[PDB]
Amino acid sequence: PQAKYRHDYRAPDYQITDIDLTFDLDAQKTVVTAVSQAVRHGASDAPLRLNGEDLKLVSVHINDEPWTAWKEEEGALVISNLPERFTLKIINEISPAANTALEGLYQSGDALCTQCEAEGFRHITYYLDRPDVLARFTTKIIADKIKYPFLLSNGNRVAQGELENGRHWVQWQDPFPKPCYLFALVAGDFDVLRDTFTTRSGREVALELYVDRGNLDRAPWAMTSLKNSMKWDEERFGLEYDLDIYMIVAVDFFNMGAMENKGLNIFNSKYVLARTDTATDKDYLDIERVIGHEYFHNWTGNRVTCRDWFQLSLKEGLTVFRDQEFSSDLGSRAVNRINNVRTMRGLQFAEDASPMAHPIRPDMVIEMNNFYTLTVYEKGAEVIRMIHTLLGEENFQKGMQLYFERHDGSAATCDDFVQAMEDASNVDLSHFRRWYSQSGTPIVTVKDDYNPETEQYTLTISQRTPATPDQAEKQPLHIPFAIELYDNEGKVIPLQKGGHPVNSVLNVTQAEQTFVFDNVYFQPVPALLCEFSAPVKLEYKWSDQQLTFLMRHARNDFSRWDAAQSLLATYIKLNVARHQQGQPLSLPVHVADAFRAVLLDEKIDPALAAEILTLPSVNEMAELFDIIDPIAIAEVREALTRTLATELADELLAIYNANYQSEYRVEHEDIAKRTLRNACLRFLAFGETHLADVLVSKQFHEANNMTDALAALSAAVAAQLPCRDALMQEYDDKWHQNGLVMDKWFILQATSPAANVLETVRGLLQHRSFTMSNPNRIRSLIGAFAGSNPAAFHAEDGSGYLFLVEMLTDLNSRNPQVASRLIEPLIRLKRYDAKRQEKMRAALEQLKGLENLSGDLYEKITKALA
Ligand code: NA
Ligand code: NA
Ligand code: NA
Ligand code: NA
Ligand SMILES: [Zn+2]
Repeated sequence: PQAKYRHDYRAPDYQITDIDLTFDLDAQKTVVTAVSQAVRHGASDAPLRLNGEDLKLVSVHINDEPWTAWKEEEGALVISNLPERFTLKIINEISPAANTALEGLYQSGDALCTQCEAEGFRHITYYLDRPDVLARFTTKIIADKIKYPFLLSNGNRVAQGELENGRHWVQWQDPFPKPCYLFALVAGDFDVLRDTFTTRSGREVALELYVDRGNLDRAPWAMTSLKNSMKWDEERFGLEYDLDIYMIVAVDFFNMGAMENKGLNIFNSKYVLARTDTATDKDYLDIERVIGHEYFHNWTGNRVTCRDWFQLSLKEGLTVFRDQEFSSDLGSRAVNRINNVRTMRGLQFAEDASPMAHPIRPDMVIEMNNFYTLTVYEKGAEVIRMIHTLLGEENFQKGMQLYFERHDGSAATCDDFVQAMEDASNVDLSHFRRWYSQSGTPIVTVKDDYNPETEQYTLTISQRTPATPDQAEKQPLHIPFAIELYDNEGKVIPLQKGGHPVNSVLNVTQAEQTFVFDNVYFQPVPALLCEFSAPVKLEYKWSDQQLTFLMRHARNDFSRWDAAQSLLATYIKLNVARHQQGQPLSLPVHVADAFRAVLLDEKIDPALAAEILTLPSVNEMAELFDIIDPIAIAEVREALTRTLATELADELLAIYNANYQSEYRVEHEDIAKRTLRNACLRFLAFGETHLADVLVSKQFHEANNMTDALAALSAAVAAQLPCRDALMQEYDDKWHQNGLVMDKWFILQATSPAANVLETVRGLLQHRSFTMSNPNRIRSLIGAFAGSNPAAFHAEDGSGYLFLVEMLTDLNSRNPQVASRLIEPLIRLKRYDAKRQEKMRAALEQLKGLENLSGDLYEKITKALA
């Protein structure tokens, strides 16, 4: 498989303006007829190359004349000797039942449905399967009426008929030109939740949400979220929906989370179905997030699309920013910000330090499905948020407005987006662009000095981005660096210089730079990189007391949490070294004191309290070290949890009981009390054993919702309490016929601290509720083991590596996309010790050797083994 390069982009030799598809649907053999109106822009001797994969070509016509001047190559149909304008007709055959990779047209349970991003449309017919070719689609679908009563595609339903032999047909017309990655088709039998939304402007939009028969009771929260999404995009961005129907379909078998197909979103059902006894607060808020995300794509993705796949972040970074703003506006801004930063530092930093490291705009791709990443998405969003930080909200919106004005109806580039923001705002983003072309995490170093003679405070800030496997050259970035300075009573000291105030977002543009501030009437405590103003690692020599000060006094809740993280980091690193030398936890008293203070602070927002009392994950902790000792990390996390549970036992139990709520609401104040409560429970599970087993058992049984029942079940697993096995059997017994609920249980099983966890996970491959045919199940069991049980995945004997190789040997042939997702923990070998590398290297070489090795895996394996 050969790599493609962004610098090689060039405009297509042909365009397609309109395509009329007829599908004669059957799960064994589907016949596709595709009539495309085409135009040659290039030279007469340039043939038309149509992408296609796994199609059985039946016929080729040009202006109705059967065509003799064409050849099939690997992945293409190359057609010669064409006129300047003409009607291409292709008839071909495909086979949804065979399609286990879940790419193109395929079978989800009894339904048929599509996935065309990034390059799945070429698995349905021969086409210009590149997102700078935009066309007007009409889609005619013919099928068995009993099997497939509902026949859906993008746009509006314009025609319909009955046929002989119990068949019927429906036709759809989507008036907006689109690249083919945005095509969808769905056939099957569903319950439908129908409702409507009226835009600011008076357009009445039919909303229709399709779910498997029996599941209508778990649809209204999605429906409600869609309406909140539409309303918010109006209020915040001035954007209204542009069609008359908005369809969403929930399918069980889906590689991604969900898909923004124009007017017909297809969703993994984990991001639609909720009921208080099946779904946690996290689930409700994730459904809100993803619904919004796909809805926001209607403009930042669909009405403006990507010129080529190297511009993926132009829609995803931006659309992620939008979902984060949505979720933040409607909920707790601070809790969303905190969580998003945990994700950035805890997972994405890891990716930017891996052999898969890339810029948010990649320069080289082998399999474009490997580039739907933490970097492109999350770091992408942080890049958008930096622009926002530099422009302020008003100029940002002006920029948005210019972007649409210039590019509505076409495919654009990341550079285009940046130029609109610059032009609209008059802020120079030349240097800022480097964020799009450079990979890796910059490290910002801050040294400071107070001068009491002159009442001045000097920050000396420097930056470097270490080399990455992909890029030997790095240069300084335009890094927006937000500060606040606190006096000894916790009041903010006005930033100023030479009698004029200074903006608190510093422009750190050079390798090294000094900032001087006047009228600093007291030696300040700084808050640095406020609200994570740039996606960088901060290096500053805090005292413990500067940090607890900030936890007490900082104006922004994020800063208070962030300070706690820095306080902990220090002692997480201490104790990992202590573990390695056979020593127990050490923790100064004043650290535990700081967390007592949080627990008992009467005025603190419980949303914040809960995050501060949520210890960094094992993945977050791992970014504190160049070489990860996954066993030491896991053990220290536990031991820190044990130590705090004992120091703070009385406090924890009190706060636990005080936040009891008899009523369940999906409401932001209730969620926060409940999140704090369950944080308290977690520590208590690691306390006196009998009281632990009682509290946890009790909650499991008394819970009137899944948030509380799972918090308890999860504590029972994590602390290994006597009630564990019995509680896990109750859950299995009650929930085994429900896959999305069981995923929760598989995740617990996979992430268990128990010594025989791998043996359990292997057996669970035969569990009644598991199946290798479903991505959600694969990920909940196998992926969670590999990815979220590092202590066991990295058992010193190599059993984890071997397990994953076995599973990947399957998935490489069955579903390469899920395979590539699952390989990721193996690609990180250079962060582990030599003996572990050698085993992981060997595992990777074994995979490299597989017969039909997928391009999805090849790209990652070869990068890892360089
Ligand atoms: Na076109
Ligand atoms: Na808010
Ligand atoms: Na200093
Ligand atoms: Na990590
Ligand atoms: Zn997206």
